[PDB]
Parts: sequence; structure tokens; C-alpha cells
Amino acid sequence: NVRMMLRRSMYKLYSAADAEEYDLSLVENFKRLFGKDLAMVFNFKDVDSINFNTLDNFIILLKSAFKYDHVKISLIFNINTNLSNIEKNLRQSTIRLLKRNYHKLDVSSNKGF
Amino acid sequence: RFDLVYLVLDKVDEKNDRELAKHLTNLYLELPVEFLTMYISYAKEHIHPIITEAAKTELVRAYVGMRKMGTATTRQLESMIRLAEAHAKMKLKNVVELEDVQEAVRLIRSAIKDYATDPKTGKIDMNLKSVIQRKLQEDLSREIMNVLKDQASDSMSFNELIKQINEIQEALSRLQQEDK
Amino acid sequence: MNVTTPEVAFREYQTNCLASYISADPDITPSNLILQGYSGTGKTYTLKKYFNANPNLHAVWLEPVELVSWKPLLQAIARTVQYKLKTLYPNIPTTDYDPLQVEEPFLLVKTLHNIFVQYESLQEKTCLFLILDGFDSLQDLDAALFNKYIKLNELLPKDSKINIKFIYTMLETSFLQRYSTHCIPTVMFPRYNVDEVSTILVMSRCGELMEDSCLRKRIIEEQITDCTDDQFQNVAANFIHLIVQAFHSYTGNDIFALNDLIDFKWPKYVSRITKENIFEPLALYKSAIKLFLSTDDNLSQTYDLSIISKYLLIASYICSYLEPRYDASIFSRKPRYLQPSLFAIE
Amino acid sequence: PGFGSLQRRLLQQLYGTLPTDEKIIFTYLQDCQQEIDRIIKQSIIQKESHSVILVGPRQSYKTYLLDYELSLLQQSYKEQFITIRLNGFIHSEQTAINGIATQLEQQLQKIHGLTEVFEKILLLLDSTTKITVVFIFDEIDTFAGPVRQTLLYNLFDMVEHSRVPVCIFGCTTKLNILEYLEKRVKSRFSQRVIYMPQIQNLDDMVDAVRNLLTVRSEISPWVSQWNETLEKELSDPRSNLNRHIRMNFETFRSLPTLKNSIIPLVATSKNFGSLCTAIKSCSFLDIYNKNQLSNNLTGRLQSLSDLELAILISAARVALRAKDGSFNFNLAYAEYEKMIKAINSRIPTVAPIKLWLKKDVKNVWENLVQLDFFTEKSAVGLRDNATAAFYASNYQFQGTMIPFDLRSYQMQIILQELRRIIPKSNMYYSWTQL
Amino acid sequence: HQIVETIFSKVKKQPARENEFASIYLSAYSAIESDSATTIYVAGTPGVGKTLTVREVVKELLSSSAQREIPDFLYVEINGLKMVKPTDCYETLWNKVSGERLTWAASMESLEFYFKRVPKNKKKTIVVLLDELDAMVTKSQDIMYNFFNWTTYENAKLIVIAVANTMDLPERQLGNKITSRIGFTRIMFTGYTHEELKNIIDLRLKGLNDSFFYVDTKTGNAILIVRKVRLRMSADAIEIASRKVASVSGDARRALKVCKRAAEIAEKHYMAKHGYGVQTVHITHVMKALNETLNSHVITFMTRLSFTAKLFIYALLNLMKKNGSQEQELGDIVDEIKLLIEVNGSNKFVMEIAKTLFQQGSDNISEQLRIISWDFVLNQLLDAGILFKQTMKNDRICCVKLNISVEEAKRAMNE
Ligand SMILES: Nc1ncnc2c1ncn2[C@@H]1O[C@H](COP(=O)(O)OP(=O)(O)OP(=O)(O)O)[C@@H](O)[C@H]1O
Ligand SMILES: Nc1ncnc2c1ncn2[C@@H]1O[C@H](COP(=O)(O)OP(=O)(O)OP(=O)(O)O)[C@@H](O)[C@H]1O
Repeated sequence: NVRMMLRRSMYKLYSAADAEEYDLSLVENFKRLFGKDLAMVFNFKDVDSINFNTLDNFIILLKSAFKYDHVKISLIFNINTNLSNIEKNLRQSTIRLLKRNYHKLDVSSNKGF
Repeated sequence: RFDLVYLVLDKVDEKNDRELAKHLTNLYLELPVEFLTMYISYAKEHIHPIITEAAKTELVRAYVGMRKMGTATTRQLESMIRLAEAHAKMKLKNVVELEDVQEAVRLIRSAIKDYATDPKTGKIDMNLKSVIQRKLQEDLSREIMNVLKDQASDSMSFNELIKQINEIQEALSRLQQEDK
Repeated sequence: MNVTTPEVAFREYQTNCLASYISADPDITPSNLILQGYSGTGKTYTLKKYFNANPNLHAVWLEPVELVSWKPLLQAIARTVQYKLKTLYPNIPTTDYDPLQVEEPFLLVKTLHNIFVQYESLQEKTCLFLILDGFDSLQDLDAALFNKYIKLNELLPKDSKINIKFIYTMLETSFLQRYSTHCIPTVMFPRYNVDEVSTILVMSRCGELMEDSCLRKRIIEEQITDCTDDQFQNVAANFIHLIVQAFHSYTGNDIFALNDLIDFKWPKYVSRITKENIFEPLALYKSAIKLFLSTDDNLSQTYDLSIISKYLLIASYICSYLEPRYDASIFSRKPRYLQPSLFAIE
Repeated sequence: PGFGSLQRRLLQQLYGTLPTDEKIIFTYLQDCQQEIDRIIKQSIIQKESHSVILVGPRQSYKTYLLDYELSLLQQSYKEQFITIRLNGFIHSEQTAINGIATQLEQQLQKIHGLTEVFEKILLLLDSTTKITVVFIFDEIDTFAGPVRQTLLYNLFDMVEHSRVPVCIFGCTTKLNILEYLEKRVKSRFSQRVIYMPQIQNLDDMVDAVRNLLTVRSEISPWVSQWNETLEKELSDPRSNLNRHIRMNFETFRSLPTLKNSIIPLVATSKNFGSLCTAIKSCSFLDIYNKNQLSNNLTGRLQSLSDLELAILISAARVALRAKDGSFNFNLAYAEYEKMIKAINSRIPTVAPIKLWLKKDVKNVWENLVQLDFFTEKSAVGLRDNATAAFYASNYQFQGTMIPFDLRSYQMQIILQELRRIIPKSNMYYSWTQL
Repeated sequence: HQIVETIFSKVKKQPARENEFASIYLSAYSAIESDSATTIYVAGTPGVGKTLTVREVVKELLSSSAQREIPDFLYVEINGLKMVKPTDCYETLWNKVSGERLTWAASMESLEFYFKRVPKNKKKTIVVLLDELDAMVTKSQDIMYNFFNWTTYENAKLIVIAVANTMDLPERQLGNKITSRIGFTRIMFTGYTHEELKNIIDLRLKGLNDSFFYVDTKTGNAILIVRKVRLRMSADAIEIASRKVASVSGDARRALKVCKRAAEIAEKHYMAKHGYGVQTVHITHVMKALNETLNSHVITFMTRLSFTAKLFIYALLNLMKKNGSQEQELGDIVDEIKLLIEVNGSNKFVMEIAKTLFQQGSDNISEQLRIISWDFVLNQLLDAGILFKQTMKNDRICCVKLNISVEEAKRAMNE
């Protein structure tokens, strides 16, 4: 669920910053807590098994972070088959949010022999 | 494609049963058919009624009203002139009157019994004081109370008031009971 | 003091209604107020514009979108009210209460009363508005939850200077109808009409697109000496009108969906602008026909499978849509639209 | 310039924040108000413990009477009464005892300037007097539920045994209060249930409107003109404003609901000169009423585009042909295809109406679910309480996993209402029927 | 200001359980004098004086202890509907016996150790009253068991008195383990008869009926024995008060309240006629109290509803009689409302009523799908408790069901 997603994300974000030297208020307060800008890279390890409604809500939730001037977010999608499953399952509003800045790369072990 | 279908139902009720029983039981104790046949032959012999413009106009509205409650096929519109001409013949009037058309429409409606028929499922109410009756009576009483004094007279004839409002007796009787 | 009315177009009834329920006298403003409108109806924008038009007002902004559940919702209210009261009246010596100790609504009432007691020495009564945007957008929500926010003002000491005048915004209508008998003063927002959406997007994105790097690169490449910002705006407006007329049936009268098509097709549309297309939008449309014939909202041999995999899928589709009755009839030598049924491995 | 004082006076009068001296009680309320006043003063002055519950629907000026009476007593009986407030919506059964303790402590402190808890309340009162305690409870029915009734049980028990007088006034909308109050609490309760009176005459509502809009302070010289115009508009039964008043009465008879519409009219008024014209014709209440209805089914249906409307019509047709009334995206798109084929087939051909792709329709399908035209087959909807909402947010239904195009939906608008609402000039009006 | 008390004040300010008192005292005396431990079980309807009789026995036993007919003993009173949490019973009992402030787990073990292990000669007899015993029932029923189980210990010297709603509760709800220990020691209280209530009323007013008072003519203040005034309450008024109450319930408090209400009504008449020689409380004063107890506000409230609510109720009743069922589909209801509006003619009054109901009578803004304030009246009939609805966000497949009787709604509509 979105609640568990945000809680675990903030937990890991705090744990990582603890070695420098649970909610969006942590993201707001990060620059005053550690004096540095925050860049987040999100690794969706297996997209097909993820509840796409929960993922869509989580993406909309993360969209609120752009109000902060010191936060940058990157998204990594491990796709097994194709963009077709994402286009079928996600809402067409969230697809437009993703598509404004995306890259497509075929990392399969088989490529033209 | 029939012209008239009559739903002649029997309801168990002591009062109507008494009326029918007292009509029947006293008949077998102890106009004539000749004149009836004479009248029937005469009317068919002489009168050939023609539909008037005003009588024609009401057919459109009656058929549209039967239509919008949709089994109101075009077949019943044949009856809406067949019965009118027969009514004009029975009156012996040489033309079909608007009253004749309205009576024929009423006869068709009563035969089919649409007013007691459920428009949703086609079922029939068994019974055929209500809040809509209360509201209509209250509004009518208020309107007649306003009108009876809005005119430059303290009182007026009830026929003129009825024609002015309907275009009633119970409401005015109740007002009289209240000395209004 | 008298409130000044903003000039928000396509909302010139609600901006006047807000002047009815919001005023400098805390004895006039009601204890509750709800603004109702679906997504993209302009509620947040209109309310923020109204508050920015009258700086003398005092407000707190929170988003249940960020505040996942009700406990953060109360904690943020307490913390932000404490900070705002310190900001507004630094001169008054005051102490602190922990905003992280709020576990139940009664504890919120207790903390609020304790804080307001400190400011009892205020000269005049103060009108404070707490703004929660999208109350029904809360992720963990229930019907009994909203009742706890309506009848909260009267648990305060009514003689206190600080009066909380809550403001809520709601999206749905199945939510608000549950509370009709409370007769809360409610202001409504309808969906924008097609003409309204067309005018609003032109008013909004024209300046955003008149200054993008791609067009001023392509102007240099094409050596457009006579290009002016007035013609720049006209080109952008032509682009927006073309997208609207081509995709209104696809998106509806929705501002958000059209904005993203305007963003996506904008580079490709720019790529077709040349010396010949400066003054003839018809020719540019002709050159850009293939861009309009396709939505291009798609994220893009469709499934690379072994022969065994392909035949397994073919058999599985038969299993999930053919009755078990016909297996022996068809395969032994002796529906397009319904949901698929289950089948066994054998 | 000076009209602002009169406008502020009127707005304050509308909101009921007048000083207790200037406060007004309606004639249909006065009979119960005097009875409540009698009970309160007999409890305080004569030191008699008593218990009362007010019953009636919401927005019935129910607790307003208690506020009026206590505000009146505050002017001349400052030391005599003690007030304790609780509300079942906010105060859970865990926090009620703490709320009582804290409120009692505050009241005692400002006056001076667990059976043992109640016993200590009585001991503190006795030791500080050597003062009648008035409990006011909102929503008795909330405490009177599956929660084991202890707090009200103790308060009603104290009526007989308290050395310091105890008075209880409650509120509840339910007419079946005695069902919620169990037999033990019923026995301990004094059972003087007061059901509030209802507005039952048009003259009653007209007099209430006069009481609300009357100005009895000579703040401005145009106060006389205000009262004159008000009586002009209330004198003729066929008045434009009286038309709205009668319609409101005949629709619903809660006066605060009508006040909720009158207040915008007064506040929106800019000056007395414009107010004189605005109050007479009173065309703004129509605008208010249409705004109140702008987000129902009709208002949402009026804004959809041609493609959205056509897909809605097709889905409604599918539901109509369905015994269960359900439909899915595939059937809706198939009916869309068939209707477009039929429309194109009724056109003369060429001598030598786009069938939208199944992918572009997905946005329209999403829009038709956002705007509450569609709903899931077994959509429970909004949960009543937080405990059930937690489980609902936990469990994942079938509709969250099945494909987008195979999610079953049902319809909120029947094709009869479609044909009633959709203009005849619409190009798909002919397909509104079967 | 001085507390002004009228002639009726003493009537409002102000014997039938001797057999029960003797039975409880005899059992209690036998157990206490023998230095034994046992359980006493009490049950009965509310208002019959179960608690009052127990208190009278305990006070008399204390008097016997003062006379040293029986040795010293300690009394502890606990009520089930007064504790905040069930575990507080263990802490309270240990605190009253030993004065310690240990936790509930420690107190329960301490109580278990105290009653079982401590020698009898090192103890004081303890009598514990568990009022509202059935309110202490937990999931494991430990409170129902442990307190009674301690009485089985010969070293306990503990007497436990329990008050519950029903006599057969151990058989109906509790296990056989607790039922056997409680045993035959059960006593049931029966509601009073009308003549017993009349006697109790007269007992409270023994020195006030037919008594004279000195009443200040300027203020109405009265002193029991400025002019001489007499007071009386009619025996027929008391008889009808006692008979009517006894036919409803055995609660003795109701009879006292009825007389208090009757005295207040007579007091109101006295004040109204004077506007501040025998003041006889007439039977009409009592009948006013009885009528307000019997009469229901439901019918008059429903008759006082707006036209919309009555129309809704009538449509629902018509749907019930057409369908032969109680609950009806909500969309069916909103369609039947339109059917009932349109079944009438095209008369101008009908047209105006329909325009007001369906499109608010607005100038041009129209075409609503449902009547105005339909949601308002649907929520009003539901918050009042008259109308019941099951919760779904599908507005038109939901069912609407009535709480009131099928008969009285028609009665209200026909008035
Ligand atoms: N009259 C207007 N003039 C100019 N821009 C407008 C107008 N109305 C709406 N907008 C634009 O439309 C946008 C719609 O977003 P808005 O702030 O209204 O979101 P929302 O509907 O409150 O949000 P959510 O759907 O997430 O609950 C506004 O941000 C604003 O830029
Ligand atoms: N202190 C107050 N000052 C002015 N008006 C008040 C005050 N308290 C309540 N009101 C009025 O009360 C009305 C709202 O309904 P009200 O407070 O009477 O219901 P309630 O008793 O809380 O209802 P419920 O049955 O839901 O408990 C409004 O018209 C408001 O003006």
C-alpha cells in the first residue's frame, strides 16, 4: 500500500543519510538536517508483479516533491516484456507524467548474435 | 388490431353484491325491442356524419397522448374515427362532434382501463385520501380564496369561478364551514 | 477591514461567495466551509488567489495528499499553528508543547486550548483559517472522520481570542451528500466548458512556450529576422487550438490531459517549422498531419517467445475461454468479450 | 460608507452572535425554551439534581437554546453554575474521563481566580463551598452504543446521591433514544425526554424570517427604510421574495437551511441603494439553487464531449440489454463500433465519423469512471468508520487485479434519463432508445 | 437569593422487602458466624431495590458486629458499570484489603495467595459486593470465575455478593465449572405490586399528606407546621399512578418520579394562578405524567414533516403494497415518485407542484434527475432513525427499509 511504501522509502532515506558523517517532512527538512541536496534513484525491481494502482498513487505522491528546490528524483523500471503491459495497466494520466522525460534501453543478453 | 377490449372484472364486495342480487332476484317474480330495431335501422338508413375540423384536431393530441405512454399502435387510430362516426350516427347528428370524439376517446380509455393500468409493468390496481389530494385541495382553496376577493366584488357566481379556475365544490363548502 | 474581490475568470460567483463567509470579524465567519469541485475545476488555484489578494488574512495550508493519514493530519495542524502563532506574534513570551504527542483528537483540542491560553492577553479576537485542500483525497478515509472536524470549534473556550475557522475542499459528490443535513455553507465548482478550457490553456501555456530553447534554436537555424513575440504567441495559440480541436473528444474538457499533449507534441511540431511555415498555419498543419492523426500518448514481434511458449499460450487461451464440455468433442478422434475462466494444468 | 455598519449588524444577526440581551427566541420555540429555563433555574437556584435530553433533527436550534440560557445566566449568576462539555464524535470513550477532569479543573481554577474520581469531584466542590454542575452532552446516541455505558450511568446515578446538585442536558437526533439507553441507564435516567417542536405553518416561517431580518437598534437612519422594505416584501403573499420563502417552506422546513441562502444575498449586497433593488426582485436565490445542483448527475452529464457521451450511451445500451445491468469495456467498444458502422452505412456513397482506436478510448473510459457515471459491480464505497477503512485499504479486491478492459461496471443513469436530459439536437439522440 | 420552597417542595424532596431482607441476613449471618467462605448471588429487574436490600443487610451486620454478636469484618463495594477497565477490579480489591498499589497481574496473584495460603487466624473477614456482575464479563470470564473460586477455599474467610440481571446466567452463559461453585445460593427479586408502590408513596409522604403550611403570600415560600394553607394528594391519583406503573415495570423509582412530576404539575398550576385553601394534587396531574410516558412523538413528528418527506413515505408504502416486500430499491422509489406525480392530470396546480418539486421552480435552469432536497430528506429520515439504509456507493441498487411499524405510517399519513 502507499502508506507502507512511503514509510519504507523514508526509513531507507534516513538510514542512508545517517552514514553521511518517516514521511515527506523528512524530504522537506533534509537540507536543514544534513546540509546537502538530495537526489533519489528509485529502482522498481520487478514492475509486473507490482500492484499498478498502488504504483500509480505512489507516483502521484512523489510528484508532490517537486515543490522542494533541493530534490531530484530518478526512476528505474525493470521491464520483462515491453511497454505494452505498462500502457495497459497504468492510467493514461500517469503515463503522460512518465513520458515527458524517459529513456528506453534493451539490456537483454541476446542482441543480434 | 381490435377496436375495443373490455376488462369486465368481478370484485367481491357486500354492497355491490347486494345491489346486483336485489336487481336480479326481483326480476323473475310473477323501450320495446320493436322500437329499438326501428331506431337502429333508421340511423343506419339516413345519417352519414362527416368529421369536423375541430373534431379532427383532437385526434392528433389524443393519439399522441396514448403514444407517449409506451402498445399504442396505429390500429387504435382507426377506432378513434370508427367509434366517433358511430357516436354521431347514434346522436343522429349529421356531423361528428368534438364531444363525440372526446366521448369515444373516453370509452376507449375505460375499455382498456389505462388509468388503472401500471405504465411500468402493465399490472392493474386493485382499488381502481392521499397527500397529493391534500396538496391539490389546499392549493385550490388558496387560489379561490385569492380570486374571490381579487375581483372588484365581495362575491361572485360559482359557475364563473369554476370556469375561471379550471381553464372545487368541496373546497368552497369547507370554506363556508369555516365562514370564509 | 473590508475584503477585496479578485478577478478570477470563469469563477465569478464563487469568488464573491468567499467574501461572504470570510471576513475580519471572527464573530461573523462560520465555523466551517466546504468548497466542492472535481479534479481540474480550479478550486485550489481560486482559493490561493483569493488569499493572496488579501494578505491581511491568516491561514494555514496543508495537503492530505502529502499527509497520508489522519494522525499526520492532526500533527501538522498543531505544528503549523504553533509556528504561525510564533511568526505572527514574536513579541509575546510563550512556551512550547510537543506537536508529536498528538495521538487522539481530544489531545489536539487540549494542545490547541493550551496554546490559545498563552495568547489570552491579545488585544482583539483573531480569526484563523485552517485550509485542507482535497479533504476527500485522504488515502485512509471514513465517513465518521469528517464529523470530527465540523463540531470541533464549540469544544474550545468560546471567550478565547483565537478562533479556528476551518476551510475544506472536496472533489467527489458522493462524499458531500452524506452530510447534507448539517447545512454547512457550501460553494460549488462545475466542470469547465470546452470554450473555457480553450481560453484557460491559451492564457496559461502561451508564455511557457514562447520562451523554450527549441524554438529559439530553430529560429536561428531558419534565420527568421522578422519573428516577434506577438507572432510567437500567435504560433503557440495556433498550436494549442489545433491540439484542442483535434483531441477534445479524446481528453474531454480536462486541463491536465491537454497540457501533457501540448508538451509532448511541441518538439515534433517545432521540427516542422521552416521558412515557409511562418505565415501559413494551414501548411504547417499539413506538414504535421501525421502528428495529429495519432495521439502519441503511447509509451512507445510484440512478444518474443519460443515456439513452445507460443503454443503454450495458444492452448491456454483455448482453455480459458472454451467450455470443458467440448474438449473431447474437438480434440479427441472419437465469449470474445467475457472475463476468462480458470483451468487446470492437465 | 456608513451602510457597512448596518450590513455588519445584519450579518451578525444572521449568524446568531448577538449579545444575550438582543437575542431572540421564536414563538414556536418559546414554549420549550421557557420549560428548559425553568428546569435549569430550578436545578441551580433550588439546588435540585435533574436530567434532560433534547431530541430533534440537526439544524433545529437544539443546542442553541442551551447556549442562550447559559449566556443569560452568566450575566447575573456567575458563581452559581458549573458547565462541562463533551461531544461523542471527537471524544472517544477513553478520553471522556480525562476531558471531564480537565474541564472541571479549568472551571474550578477560573472560579477561584474510577468511582473515587467522581467522589473527589464531590469532595472538591464541598471543600470549596464550605455550585450546581451542569453537564452538557452532544450526541448521546454516540455514547449510547455497543460501548458499555459507564460515564452517563455514573452521571445519572449521581442525581440521587450527590451532595452537590448535578444537572445533565443531552442532544441526539434519533427518535429511538430509549432503545439506545439500556434498561439500567433508563431506570437511572429521569426520562424527561423533550422532543423539539417543528415549523408547521407558513406564517410560522414568515414570522421567523421577520425575527431574523428585523432590526431593533437605530444604528443608521436607513434602519427605518430597511424595516419598511422588509415589511413591504413580507406583506404581499404574492411577493417575489415571499415566493422564494413559500417554495423553501414547501420543499424543506429547516430554517437554518434557508438562512444559509439568505446570508449570501445580504453579504453580496454592495450598498443600500443597490440593496433596495436587489432585495425586491431577489433573482440571486435562483443562482444559488442552481449552483447547489451543479455537480449532480445532470451537471456532470452536461459537460461531456461527443465521444464521451457516445461511449456512455453505448454502455447504457449494454446495461439495458443485460439482465444484471452490468457491462464491460469490450462490450461498450463493440457497441460503439456497431453504432458507427450503422451511422456510416446510412450515408450515400461516392461515385469516382472516425471509429476511434481501442487505445485512445481508454482516456474516455477513465474519465467516465472518475465522474461517477460508472461503478464497480460490488463497490462498497466509503466506509463508515476508521477500523473498517483500515481493513478496506488492506484487502485487495478482484477489480484491482483483473485487466483494464475486463472490469465490470454498472450504470448510475438509465437511458430514460439520458433521453430526458440529452438535447434532441445532439447527433446521437436517435440512439438514446434501443 | 434565598432558596424559595413552595408548599409542594417537601413532596418532591421525599418497608416492602422484609422477607428478602430476612433471607439474605440469615444466610449472611450463618456464613460469617461460622467463619466460612461462600458466594451469594442476586438477580432481578432494575428498580426493585436489590442494591438497597443488600446495603441494609450489610449495615445491620455492621451493627451486629458493633454489638459483637459477630466478629469484625470488612466491607468492599465494587460496581461493574463504574470501572474504566476490567483489570481494575484486581487492583481495587487488593488496595482496599492490604493498601498496596501493585499491578493487576500482581494483585490477582496476591489475592490468590492471600485467600488460599494465609492462615485463618491471621485474617479479618472480608465481604465484597460485585454490583453489576454481568457487566464484568470478559472474553475468558476470569472475573466470573476467580472471585467465586476464592470462596471455595476454607482459608479464605471471604464473602462475595454478586448482582446480575438473570438467575440462570451461570447455566445460560457461564461454564459448569463456575455454575457448580455458585450452587443453590441464589435469590431473585420480584417487582412490586401496585398496592405496595402506593404504600411506599404514602410512606415517603406520611407526615406531609393533609398537613398544614405557612405560606408567604408575597413569594410563595412555605414552612411545614403569611397565611395558612393545606396540601393533599388524591388517593385515586396515587392509585392510577401505582396501577399504571406496576402494569409496565416493577421499578420503584418510576413511582417516585411520577409523584415528583405530579407535584411539579400542581406546582405549575399554583404558580400560574398566582403569577409570582387546600392544594389538592388532582388525578389529572398524575394522568399528565402517565400520558407523556405512553404517548409517542413519532406520529405527530411524521405528520409535521414537510411535503417531501410525506411524499417519500407514501411512495415507499405504495411500493411495498405493490411488491409484497418491505425494503425497496432506491431507484425504484425515485421512479415511483415520478409515476405518482404524473399519474394525476395536467392541471395547473399539478404543473406548479411538479415544477417546484422536480426543477426547484427555477426561471430557466431545469432538467434535474431527482426531486429537490431528495438527498436532504433521505438523510433526515435516516438520522432520525425512522428510515434505514444499507451502505453502498451504487446509489440505485441499494435497499431502503423502514424501522417503524407497517401500520402506524399509514395512520400518520391518514391524519
Ligand atoms: N480561471 C482560471 N484561470 C487561470 N488558470 C486557471 C483557472 N482555473 C483553473 N486554472 C488552472 O487550472 C489548474 C488546475 O489545478 P488546481 O490547482 O485547480 O487543482 P485541483 O483541482 O485543486 O487538484 P486535485 O485534482 O489534485 O485535487 C490550476 O493550477 C490553474 O493553473
Ligand atoms: N454560539 C452560537 N452563536 C450563534 N449561533 C449559534 C451558536 N451555536 C449554535 N448556533 C446556531 O446553530 C445552528 C446550527 O445548528 P445547531 O447548533 O442548533 O445544532 P445542534 O444542536 O449542534 O445539532 P445536533 O442535533 O447535530 O447536535 C446555526 O444556525 C448556528 O447559527
